[PDB]
Amino acid sequence: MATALYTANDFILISLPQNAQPVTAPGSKTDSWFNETLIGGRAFVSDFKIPEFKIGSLDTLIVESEELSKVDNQIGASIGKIIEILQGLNETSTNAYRTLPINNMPVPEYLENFQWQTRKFKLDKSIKDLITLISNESSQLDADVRATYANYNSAKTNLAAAERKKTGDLSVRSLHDIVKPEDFVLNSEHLTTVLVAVPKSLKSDFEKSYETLSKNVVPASASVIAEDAEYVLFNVHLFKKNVQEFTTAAREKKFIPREFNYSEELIDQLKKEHDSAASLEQSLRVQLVRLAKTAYVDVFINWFHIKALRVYVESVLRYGLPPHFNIKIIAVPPKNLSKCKSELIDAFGFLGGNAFMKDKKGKINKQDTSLHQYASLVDTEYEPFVMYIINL
Amino acid sequence: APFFGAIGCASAIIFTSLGAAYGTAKSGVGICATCVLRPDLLFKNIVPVIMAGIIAIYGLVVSVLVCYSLGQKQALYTGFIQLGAGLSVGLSGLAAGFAIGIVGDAGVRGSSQQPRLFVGMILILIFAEVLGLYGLIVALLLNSRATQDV
Amino acid sequence: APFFGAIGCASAIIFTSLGAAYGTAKSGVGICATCVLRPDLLFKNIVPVIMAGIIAIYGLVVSVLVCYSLGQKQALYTGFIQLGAGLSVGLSGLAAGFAIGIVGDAGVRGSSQQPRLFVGMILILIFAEVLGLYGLIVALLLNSRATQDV
Repeated sequence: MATALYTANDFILISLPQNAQPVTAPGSKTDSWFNETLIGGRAFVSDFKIPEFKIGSLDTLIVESEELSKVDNQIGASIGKIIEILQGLNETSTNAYRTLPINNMPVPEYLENFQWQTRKFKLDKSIKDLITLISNESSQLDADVRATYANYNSAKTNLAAAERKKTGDLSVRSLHDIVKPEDFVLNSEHLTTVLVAVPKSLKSDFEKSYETLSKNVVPASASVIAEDAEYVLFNVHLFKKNVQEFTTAAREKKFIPREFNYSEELIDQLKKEHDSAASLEQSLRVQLVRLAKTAYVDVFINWFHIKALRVYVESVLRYGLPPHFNIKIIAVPPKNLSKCKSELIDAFGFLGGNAFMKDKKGKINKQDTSLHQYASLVDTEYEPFVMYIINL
Repeated sequence: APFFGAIGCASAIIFTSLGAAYGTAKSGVGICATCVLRPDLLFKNIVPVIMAGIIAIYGLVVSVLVCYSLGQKQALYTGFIQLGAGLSVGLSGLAAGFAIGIVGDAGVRGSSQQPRLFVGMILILIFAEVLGLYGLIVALLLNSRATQDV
Repeated sequence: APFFGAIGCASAIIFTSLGAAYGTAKSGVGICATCVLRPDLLFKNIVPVIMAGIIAIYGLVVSVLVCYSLGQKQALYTGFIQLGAGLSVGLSGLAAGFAIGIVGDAGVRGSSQQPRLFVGMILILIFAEVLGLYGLIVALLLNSRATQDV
């Protein structure tokens, strides 16, 4: 099955009034039908009802439902991007950040105690200010972790080129890994330093013919500098005028020349950039991890408050009277969302009407087809009652 | 030549099994290729493979019916009508399965886009068994018109 | 009996082993290719090779049954029904394996993104053994009608 997330705890949010009855088991309440009428009896029911939030007229609820759905989609995309960055950081498993505890409390116990409690929102405040401030704080918290992850990726990309340029293969090598004066020129006015990469077979021929290949060259300068498994890298000291003739004559011998000049500041800056890139990548990784977790917790709390506000807005707009409805969060295990959605849709689908329900069960999340989307925002199908799917 | 009539009994089930296998493979290829685009009509699109695979029962029942009346020795009279009826039933089943494979693949690919073409694909696919039924009836009449067994 | 009496015993196991080898190769190619993208269809891919091995086991049992009834001398009527039943069982097993391998590779390739056609590929693979069962029954009847050689 690949129609939902099976690597985390899934939750189903349903809302109905105090006069509805299920169509799968008559003569039973919705509270006993939620736990007892569930598939297999493993559905955990938690308290999720909330009071009124100073909702105005019916004309403002239709405009507020689109902003609540867009803010819930943006908070759901930001929480999935922060959890995808935290899982992509190689610091947690595939099930972590989606089923683990948040703030020392579990997801079913924390979701059952979710009574519209926040540290920046109240029951007497408007829903538009908390819906805008939650999307703004989630967007800034996601943008900070995205900028920290981009800075850590740039620091790792610079640290890869600095570590590859520090030593290793002779294809891209710079003479900055040796501080001894015997491998370069020190206190010279006309001498320079040039590295020549030769093969293992022609190493003795390059050292024997390197002195007679270019005139006006320093003898005994050819030594063992570095080579991984295929070549030997030697240094050559001579005049700056004969460097082009020695490199052009060395290029005709089937050798690999390396352009370079005598300079200590280039090796000092080349060692300083690789020396600072690892500390910058480590500090950006630690700050990106702490800001990723701290933004992920507030993003999950803002997504839960946005879903709790959208469930009460859709339940208040759909049912009408009475203003107080019984809403709960059902914690379902993985691979059983189709039976809970089909049983809840067949049981509570008759409350909305007789023409709004559909006999299509499940969804399609393939790469070559995006049909059968269970939602009230598409024209392929709609929901027969107040119900939303949450895939963490 | 005694016992020469076994080639007609084996060739009907061989050609019918090969035509039913090629038709089931050709129908299953287009059904499996069309199932990725739209998995709602997979059960409706799976009818051509099962309908194409049932063509081997005519040659198997004809080979079992010809094998039930055969002993250990036979004359040269049965080994001329038997190979003709078995070759006709095998060629009819192989041609019906070969047409049912491309008809099932084209009917599944055409029925995958529009759901109204399933009745036309089932109606055009249902007419492919007339050649195997006519060859099985001609093989049954030619097998029933034989004698001098032993 | 003149000659060519032992060819029907190896003619079934040759085509059955070739068809089962091609179907096992075509199933393992799509299983190994589809196992990289999704690891959920890894255990489901063993049904085509495990179900494909029964067609080779039936041809091996029919080859052992036809081999046990051969000896060192052949009858006058055994060398036609033996080669006919062997060629029919070999062609039925090769057509069943070749028809099963492309459907198993196409189903395993299509079921990688979203497993919806697994019941259809398992339904066609479960019903694809009818040609091997019919060829095994026709080879069992033709082998049973050719005993007592000598």
